[PDB]
Amino acid sequence: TIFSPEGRLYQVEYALESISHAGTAIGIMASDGIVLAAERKVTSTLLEQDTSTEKLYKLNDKIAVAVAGLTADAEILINTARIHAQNYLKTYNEDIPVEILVRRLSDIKQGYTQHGGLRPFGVSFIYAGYDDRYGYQLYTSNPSGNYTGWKAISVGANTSAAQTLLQMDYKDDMKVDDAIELALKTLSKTTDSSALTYDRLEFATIRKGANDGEVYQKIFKPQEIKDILVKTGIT
Amino acid sequence: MTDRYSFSLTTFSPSGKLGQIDYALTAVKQGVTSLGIKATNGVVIATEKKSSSPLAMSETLSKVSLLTPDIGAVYSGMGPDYRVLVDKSRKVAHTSYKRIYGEYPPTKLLVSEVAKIMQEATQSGGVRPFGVSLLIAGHDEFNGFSLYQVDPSGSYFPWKATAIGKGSVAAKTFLEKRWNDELELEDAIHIALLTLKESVEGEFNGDTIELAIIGDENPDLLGYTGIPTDKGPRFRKLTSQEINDRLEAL
Amino acid sequence: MDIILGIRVQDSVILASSKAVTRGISVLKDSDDKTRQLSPHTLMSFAGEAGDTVQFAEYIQANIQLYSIREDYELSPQAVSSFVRQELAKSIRSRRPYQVNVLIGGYDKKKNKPELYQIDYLGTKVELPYGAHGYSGFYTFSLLDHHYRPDMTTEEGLDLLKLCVQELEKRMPMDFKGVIVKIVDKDGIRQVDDFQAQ
Amino acid sequence: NSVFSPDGRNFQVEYAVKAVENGTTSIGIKCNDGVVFAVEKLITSKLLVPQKNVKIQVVDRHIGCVYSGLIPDGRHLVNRGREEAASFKKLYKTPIPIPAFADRLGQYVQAHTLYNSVRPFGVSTIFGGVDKNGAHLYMLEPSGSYWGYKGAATGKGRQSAKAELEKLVDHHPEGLSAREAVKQAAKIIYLAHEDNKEKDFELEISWCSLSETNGLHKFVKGDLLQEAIDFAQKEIN
Amino acid sequence: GYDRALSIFSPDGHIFQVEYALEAVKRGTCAVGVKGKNCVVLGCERRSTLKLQDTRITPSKVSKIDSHVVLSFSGLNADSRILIEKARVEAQSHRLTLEDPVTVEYLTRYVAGVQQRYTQSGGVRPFGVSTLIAGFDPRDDEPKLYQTEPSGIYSSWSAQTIGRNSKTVREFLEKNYDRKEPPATVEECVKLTVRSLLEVVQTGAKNIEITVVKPDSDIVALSSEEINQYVTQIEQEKQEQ
Amino acid sequence: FRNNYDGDTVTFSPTGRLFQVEYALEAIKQGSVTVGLRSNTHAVLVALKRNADELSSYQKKIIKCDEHMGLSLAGLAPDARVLSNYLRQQCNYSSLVFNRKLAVERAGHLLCDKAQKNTQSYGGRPYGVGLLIIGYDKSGAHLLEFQPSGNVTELYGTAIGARSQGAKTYLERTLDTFIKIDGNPDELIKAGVEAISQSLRDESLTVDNLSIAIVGKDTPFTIYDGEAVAKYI
Amino acid sequence: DRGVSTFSPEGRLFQVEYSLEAIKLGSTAIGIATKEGVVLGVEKRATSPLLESDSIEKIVEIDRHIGCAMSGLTADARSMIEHARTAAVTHNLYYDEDINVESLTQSVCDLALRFGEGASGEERLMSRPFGVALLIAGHDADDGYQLFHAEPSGTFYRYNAKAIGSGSEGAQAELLNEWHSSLTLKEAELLVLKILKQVMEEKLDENNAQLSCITKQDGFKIYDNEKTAELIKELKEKEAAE
Amino acid sequence: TTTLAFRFQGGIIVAVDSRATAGNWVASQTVKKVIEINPFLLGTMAGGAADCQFWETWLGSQCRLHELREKERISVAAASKILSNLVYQYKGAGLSMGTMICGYTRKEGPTIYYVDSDGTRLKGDIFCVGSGQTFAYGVLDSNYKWDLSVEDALYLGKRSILAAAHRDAYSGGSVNLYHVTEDGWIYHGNHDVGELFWKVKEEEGSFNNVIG
Ligand SMILES: Cc1ccccc1CNC(=O)[C@H](CCc1ccccc1)NC(=O)[C@@H](NC(=O)c1ccc(OCc2ccccc2)cc1)[C@@H](C)O
Ligand SMILES: [Mg+2]
Ligand SMILES: [Mg+2]
Repeated sequence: TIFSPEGRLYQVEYALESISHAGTAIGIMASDGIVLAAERKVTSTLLEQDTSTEKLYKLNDKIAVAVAGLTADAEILINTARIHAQNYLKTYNEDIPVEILVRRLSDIKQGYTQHGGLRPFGVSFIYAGYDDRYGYQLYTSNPSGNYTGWKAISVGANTSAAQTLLQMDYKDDMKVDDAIELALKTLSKTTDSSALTYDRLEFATIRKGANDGEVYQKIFKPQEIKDILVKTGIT
Repeated sequence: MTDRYSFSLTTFSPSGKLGQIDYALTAVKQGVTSLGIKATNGVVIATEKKSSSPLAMSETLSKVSLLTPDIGAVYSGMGPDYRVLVDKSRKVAHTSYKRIYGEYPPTKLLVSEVAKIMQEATQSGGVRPFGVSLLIAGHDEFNGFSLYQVDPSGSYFPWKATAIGKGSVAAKTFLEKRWNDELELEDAIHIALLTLKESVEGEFNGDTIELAIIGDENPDLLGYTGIPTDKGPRFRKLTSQEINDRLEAL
Repeated sequence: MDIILGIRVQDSVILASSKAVTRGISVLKDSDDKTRQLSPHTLMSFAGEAGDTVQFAEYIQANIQLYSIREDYELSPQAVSSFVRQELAKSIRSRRPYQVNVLIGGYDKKKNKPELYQIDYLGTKVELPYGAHGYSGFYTFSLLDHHYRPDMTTEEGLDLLKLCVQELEKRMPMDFKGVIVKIVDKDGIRQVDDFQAQ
Repeated sequence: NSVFSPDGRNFQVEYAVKAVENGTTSIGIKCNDGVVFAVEKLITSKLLVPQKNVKIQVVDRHIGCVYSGLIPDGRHLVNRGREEAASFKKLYKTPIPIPAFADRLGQYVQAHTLYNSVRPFGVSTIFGGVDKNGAHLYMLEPSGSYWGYKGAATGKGRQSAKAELEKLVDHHPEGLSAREAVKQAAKIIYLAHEDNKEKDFELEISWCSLSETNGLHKFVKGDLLQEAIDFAQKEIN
Repeated sequence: GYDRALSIFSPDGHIFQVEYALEAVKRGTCAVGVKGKNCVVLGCERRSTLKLQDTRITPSKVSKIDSHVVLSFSGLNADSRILIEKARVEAQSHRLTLEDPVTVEYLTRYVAGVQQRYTQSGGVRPFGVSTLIAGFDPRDDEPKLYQTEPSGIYSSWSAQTIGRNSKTVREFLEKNYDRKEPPATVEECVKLTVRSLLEVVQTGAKNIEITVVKPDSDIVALSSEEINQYVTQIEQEKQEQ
Repeated sequence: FRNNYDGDTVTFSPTGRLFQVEYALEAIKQGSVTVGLRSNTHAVLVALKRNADELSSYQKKIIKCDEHMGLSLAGLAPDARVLSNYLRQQCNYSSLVFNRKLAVERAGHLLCDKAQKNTQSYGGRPYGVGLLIIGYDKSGAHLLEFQPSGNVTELYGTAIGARSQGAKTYLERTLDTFIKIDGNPDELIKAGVEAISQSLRDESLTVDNLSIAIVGKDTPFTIYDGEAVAKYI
Repeated sequence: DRGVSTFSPEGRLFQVEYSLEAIKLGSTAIGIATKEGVVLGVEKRATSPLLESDSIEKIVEIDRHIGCAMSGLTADARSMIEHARTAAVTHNLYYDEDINVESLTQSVCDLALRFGEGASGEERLMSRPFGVALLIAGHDADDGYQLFHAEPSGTFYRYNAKAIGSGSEGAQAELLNEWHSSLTLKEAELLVLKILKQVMEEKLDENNAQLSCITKQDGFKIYDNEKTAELIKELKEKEAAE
Repeated sequence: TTTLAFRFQGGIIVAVDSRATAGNWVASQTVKKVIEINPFLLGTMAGGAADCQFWETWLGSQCRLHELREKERISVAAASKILSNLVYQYKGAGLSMGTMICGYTRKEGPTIYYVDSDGTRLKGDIFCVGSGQTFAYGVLDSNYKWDLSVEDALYLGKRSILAAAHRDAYSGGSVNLYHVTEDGWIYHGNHDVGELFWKVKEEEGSFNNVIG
């Protein structure tokens, strides 16, 4: 919590240092949907893929997060975020506006930064949500409790390299299908693995409910990731 | 009277490490090997009963523990930390689930509760992390069979098969070689026994090995008849004798 | 007993509220505005026990205004009414429960529809074409069952309201010194300053 | 304090003991139907009012306490000893047995070696009295440790006092009466003063005897005190 | 349950943690406030580093505390949210109890109090934030501008700036602000604000953001196109000699 | 031996010493001298008040606790205030509940026990003030000396503060004479005033310098300052 | 770094001592007690010409009969002033009279003691000592006009004249010479204004220095700029003529 | 008790009686039912003496505190709301007080607030409070004009309390008169009903219910 001569928060800095070793997570926002892609931490053949969800979590029916850092810390925070959404729904009979939920999570993080002499949460979040005020949104929050809005962003390892690439190929008028390609291309380029294969990936979208007028979250099954990986020509 | 260390004893270091969590993991390394293997119709968790004395009675110390009628646990690391985690885990299955929904928690949820208890020992004031890694195997109606590893940091991961503790690197290799998705439970118990023989120094028999399964419902273990929709525990500790039968065909 | 009426016409919601404040054998006031604006397009009227009435209203007003500034946004009439219900629901099982009944009239800019909510002190909420609290409803509900149309203009709504105030003036045993009338629509809240002899 | 050293010791408690050794010498003697407590009072100056700086303390009506080391710590123990004796009497009606009372102090003193927010007590206390089944004498160190004693000494003249104490036990295995042990207490306190002979002293004695005080704790004063001072004066030369 | 003191006195008389809180402000994006004759203008820089942002949803540095008062800050962005929330609550509470919106001085005094309080309480650190609070008292046309710092010190300024390179822009404002002559209107006051940021920003694109407060709850932000016209006009007009 | 052993009051030095308490004792030696003494009928406090400038008032050194009791201070003054208020309450408590004037000895015991808890609690310093307490109770005149260590001793006379060793040696010598000064308030004060003089490398003790307090057989505890001490200079 | 209330081997409280050094860094404040009033004066010391100086509150009213001047970390003084005001108004509620100046000072000093965490024997609601000294000036019927110097050590002294702040060392020696028991209120006003001008870093005008007094009759007043200016003419003319 | 305050062309008239009762016992005839909070603020008292006396004196302290904190006199609206809110904290504990807070500020103009122990707080031009209120109201209402002179208004005030003191068993003693202006309260004296009744009967030819 204490300040340094420089006016930096040691523990926050070191928590951010920790995160830059976590598998990269990418978020890209398009006009008709949002993409969340993330790379799993160097796994094993024996790891159960079908019953695993380490980097992507559903918050309510209209919001999700991609995680970078200590999962166990992230689960603590996810759970409170889930409750906050339900409290708001119960108070107002309306789904929580995306920003309000992000601010609240961020404020819990700020608190561990200012009082109590507990360590901060070693977690960075990318929030992907839709509400009827701002449409599709993308936010980022780190252990400092700061949060910012984006059109495309990454957290974890190689954000530096991944950001430059996204800056290059991102165009405001993108469809979701174009953003899917961009996210996978970007992960492929920046990976410290050889091939970027399905079993090293978590993937999700927020679209316009196939054919409806409603908003739908698809958390890709492993098989779906393998198909969408051949499609975009990385086999 | 009153704690002085109301601050976190696990802090971030200049490089981003959480020392105490690292050092607890080093404790898990020093501990006796334990493992889990998932089959099509069950899970097996196994470990070695490493004894403090030949004058000790090793039957009085269970390393394998029933958590709920369908969930069981084993560990590597510091025994006493395990013991108290098991107590809290059993309680939490009641307080946070059965007393609410009238049924036992599914595996992932209980694992999640255990993870939370360990996560907290990593953040709270004036405590060290737990010096254990657990393997939690179980069954529930809607998820089928599962095996989870839980680490001192609070992290859990689902496994088809895995080993923790002393010979874990070699044993994990020996499992990647042998595991497939057509395995019957009997095949898995057989593999568990083979994998454990590389780890065991001394005698290898039903007295020195501890082995439990999450298999089928055991109505003879229920204690009452009459209610037809209650069929019994799926958790079952194999006996000394039962182990030896699978060692003469090993 | 305090008259509190609301009628929802096609493009607006109209609130009418008695002007008297009576303690004992004395009418202390004949110009009491039993209303609080919660936001530019939401109005709430109230009746109940002596002190809790204004205290509740102003507390809700502070909260909705806080929200607006935090979010730079106006909460839908439906969200404000849900907030109000929950506050009353918590209150009924508290140590000393707020004894206030309310009408919430709002124009919902995102749907372009007027909305009327009747909520009593228990936290019983219901959306209505027209509503009332206290004894006045024992007269006005039947009148409006007869005279009300879903497509009425604001002006027709004011005639229908005048018809309601006439019935109460004739048949209610108490002198409530006429009403203050307020209209909530897309262009906000405005008061009809002439009604007492309009 | 909550810190074990590499070889199992508690350096803080060990240092606490050096404070005790630094203190005045006090003793206790178990006669055949009671107990005698005596203490050396260093006279810093003639300005100190004689007889009026009482060190020996009573707990309940039947227990005496004497201690060496940081006096304030001893008073802190006796306060707690009193609360603990009231509490016992309240629930159980009977005044507290001496071994029961011993353990109460024992546990309380031990508690102060469990936490880093606390320092061990800087005293050893010699205490005892008469209960339902006889006389008891106890000594309790800074660590919480306590045992039953026939005779006990602590403080500066601890070593020479124990030497005298050991002799009495050998010559009189069959009893020592309350009236006798009072005399010998005075003697032993004179024979521990030899070390601190540069500064003057004053003698305090109390006893708790079934036949002499009817099992209550009483201060030895007047003619009885004077006679015991004479015995010690005559037997020093 | 943790109250171990972190902010304490140094041999030479300073409170080390507060002094370091000021260093956090020193490295925060620059912010500037200047008050005209019948308005106040607030300007803030956005860092060049990341330009793939979403400007619709990203929290902007100027905040409404109430309908007639605004707040900008420099230092830790997360810290500022705690002050802004508290300030907003206090504002509603003041209207509820006194039956009147807050004066700018009052709100400033309150925010400064929260800041001060965090410099002398066990187990909390001071706010790594300095604020500029600006607006008009109810039923008043005389413009107000105030500044707070982590110590809890506060004061009114004709014009002021905080954050990185505030030293340079303060220098610029000292020369260019005439107290007897304040800028006569919105247009010319905005221009001076943009000019002061131009001394430090060096593209000023949508990097410069402006907000204008006028009497009786009239607060408007400026879009990119409007600031553009100010930036272009400043650099063209100022070249030839 | 001196190294990491003066961190707090919760650490023993390898010698068995408590340095925080020993350092608190040093704040007394820093304080302005004060003298107390008694006979069978009266007890007297005499204190050298100290200014902090020539434009300042001399800061008060004598505090009344009850009608039959009061104290003088040397060391940290705010600590004297904390302690005297406690004593004021204990005296008050005894009057209200038991209709009983507090024995001066009991006031000793109470102050001692209060000091003690600050020699054992982590994150709390000891009291940094020495006190001399006088009173007339049901067994006569009494004088106590209070040390921050908790040690309270009943004396016929004593002195504490800077250069106090002078006054103490004089009082040790005068003993047999002042113990007998009975039924003469003014003689005992003059004996105490001259006793405080042995402790002056200072200056000549002026009418602002001097602070005298008295209590006895038929005199409530009363403080003398300014013009009213002139007749003892 | 060990504790916030540790004794040094000399027998002094570490943190208390340093808080006194923080006061030495503050602006100068001067008080002079006559028989016709007490004068409080301060150096404003704006940190820049853009700072609107009359927003510098370093002389505050406590009650009608009590005012104070501060010097040091001046934000620390907010809650001391609030406490003082509450004490005075509260005293008047309980007792329907004015609180004695000495009593009010003691109350402020009791507040200053409550640093640490909650020391054993009673509770400390504050983590460090205050970093600010106060000159409390007022009038009560018992002891007339009074000037007290309240230190974060919790001691207070009465003074005929007193200077605190960065200019304090020199300003005090000056007072030792100029102060006599006879001074009128107009004389005291000139002395505060003179001695401030001596120790200030800018040239003293009616903007960087503030004057106030407290008289039994008119209560406590902060002199406005127009009035101090006319006294700053008047001091210029008196010194240029000597 | 009877207390009244009304607004007119030339400010505010505050008038009260001075009788204290416990049951049917006349406890006192010379009681102060007006509190002078500050030079521009008045409070009236009806109901429980102690409740009023204690909480209106306290209100004075709270107002004074506002002056120090804000360097400005407290608005009537805010002064009334302090008392309003305090009383509300005590709702159902049995506080019994009828109260008017009357005064002047630049921003508000002359203002009257009625505040009772039910928590009711109302702004208005005319209030009568107390067991005699109806009696005062009868006289006051029937002779009230906005444009009454200062002299007339003071008398109408005076006369209305007399009306009430005569009819209500629990009112009487003396009338206490106040005028509140932009500059602002001025006391217009104490008027014992012992003399005032007979004087007013004579001069005005009213009170014909009374023999002799
Ligand atoms: C506005 C005001 C302000 C100042 C002066 C007068 C008034 C007008 N106002 C009254 O005169 C009222 C009318 C009665 C009234 C009382 C209360 C509410 C409404 C009306 N009288 C009192 O308050 C008198 N006391 C009493 O009446 C009592 C006070 C306490 C008692 O205590 C009894 C008790 C004690 C212990 C336990 C239980 C009961 C009994 C009578 C007092 C003039 O001595
Ligand atoms: Mg410990
Ligand atoms: Mg011994």
